[PDB]
Amino acid sequence: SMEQVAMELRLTELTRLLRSVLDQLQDKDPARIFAQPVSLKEVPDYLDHIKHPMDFATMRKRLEAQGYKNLHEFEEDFDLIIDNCMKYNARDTVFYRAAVRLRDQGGVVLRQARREVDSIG
Ligand code: NA
Repeated sequence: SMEQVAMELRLTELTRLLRSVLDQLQDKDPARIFAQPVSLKEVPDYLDHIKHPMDFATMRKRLEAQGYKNLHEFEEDFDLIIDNCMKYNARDTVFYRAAVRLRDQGGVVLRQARREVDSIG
């Protein structure tokens, strides 16, 4: 059908919008603390602490696989990155501090992406 193509044209555009958004969020992590999943060889107990690990490369794989049906699902993943870090790491650590900053700085980016997704449909 033509209605399944028109969907795929939009999903593809949403994928294209969210790609831009992803790039901007990750620019707020110049230390690349959140770039890759937490190493299970280096932090073997990690899964005892964090049940849903998330990172930017894992969001990217999903994104290029058009796995985000909407902004909300994308935001959920971004929030996991931050919330996982803020649980696993104590307050006086470079990691916890890096998440606070990414949260604060990503907020502005997500604010505008909400309005753009509503605006463009
Ligand atoms: Na903690």
